Amino acid sequence: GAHLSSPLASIAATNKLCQSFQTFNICYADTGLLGAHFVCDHMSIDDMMFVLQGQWMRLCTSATESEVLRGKNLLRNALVSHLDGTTPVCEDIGRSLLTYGRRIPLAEWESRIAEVDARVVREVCSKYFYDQCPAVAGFGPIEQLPDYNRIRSGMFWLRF
Amino acid sequence: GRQFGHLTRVRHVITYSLSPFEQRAFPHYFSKGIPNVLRRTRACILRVAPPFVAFYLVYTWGTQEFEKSKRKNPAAYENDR
Repeated sequence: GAHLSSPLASIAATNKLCQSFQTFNICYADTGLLGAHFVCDHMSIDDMMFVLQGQWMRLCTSATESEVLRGKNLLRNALVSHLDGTTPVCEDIGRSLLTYGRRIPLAEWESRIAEVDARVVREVCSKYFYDQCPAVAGFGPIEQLPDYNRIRSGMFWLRF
Repeated sequence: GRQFGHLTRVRHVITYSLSPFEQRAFPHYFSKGIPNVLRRTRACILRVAPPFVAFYLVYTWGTQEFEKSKRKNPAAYENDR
């Protein structure tokens, strides 16, 4: 419903600005991909966006350690969660080997979790978000979707 | 009505563009542009100038026509009588 903690899941259920969306991460060998994928009404497109830039941008500055925790716990859960079952256990190794080698730094991941900090996330996101050049993919009936030049100016806040 | 939403209906068009940073403010603006200036300038100058001629002609035509008509009183009637 509308009482969820995620501002998006709060608004996107509230005014149903989208049908649904989810965010992805894909990190290649040398590369990584951060962004979301959403579906919204042909008249509802803009408003999804002007929201979505809100969240990333506000993180880079005004974020807070409280909400860090609720994020922190989840990822611990999701981490521990996926680890059940023969195949997934089996499956980590292969990529991990091809990725980090043997490393299955299981308990370390936890230690790794303890590393993250408020400044960290801000300082990290400051790099990879604030004033950057985003990529835009689209599939019709797009037309509402604003021109790039908006999105671009829309990446960096003016402080508002 | 709502300006961007409902205007037309269009399908199976595709569009490609880049960040403005990715590219240059003057991709051969001088060299490549100058011909484009020239080629189209004639399509107009065909249909542009011809009247401008006419005035300037008449302008001077009347000017002279005006001058001697006025300028010289003892022109046709000279001052013998």
